Amino acid sequence: MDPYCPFDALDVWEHRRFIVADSRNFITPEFPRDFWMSPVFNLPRETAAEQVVVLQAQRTAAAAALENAAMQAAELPVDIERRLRPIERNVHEI
Amino acid sequence: QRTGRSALAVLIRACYRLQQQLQRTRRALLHHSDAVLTSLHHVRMLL
Repeated sequence: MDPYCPFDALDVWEHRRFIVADSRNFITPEFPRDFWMSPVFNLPRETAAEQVVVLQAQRTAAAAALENAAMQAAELPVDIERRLRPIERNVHEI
Repeated sequence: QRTGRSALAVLIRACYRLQQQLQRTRRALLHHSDAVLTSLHHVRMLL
């Protein structure tokens, strides 16, 4: 599991002012790796397929309601022509 | 002579023009529900 390395370790005694070829040490945190929990991708409760099914069912319900509105609102011209024509004839009777 | 003859003009002007009042109302109010039907059909398009 350990990444491979030709050099095990050596003894280095750094100074402050004369760090020549200023490197970038790999910093490490101080909290134990036991507190650093492993990652888990929390899967969503629903799937996009179930989303499609539910949204399509809702679209079917909305379309049924819109069709009901259409059949109730398509007769209004029929009401117009059923109500005024007898009255227009009555006015013509004068 | 022109008493009754002109008196009939009042009833003529009232009734014969109330006649086409209903005609213009028919011509105008029928052109309103078509827009409502078009709007609801576009709503059905958007779903």
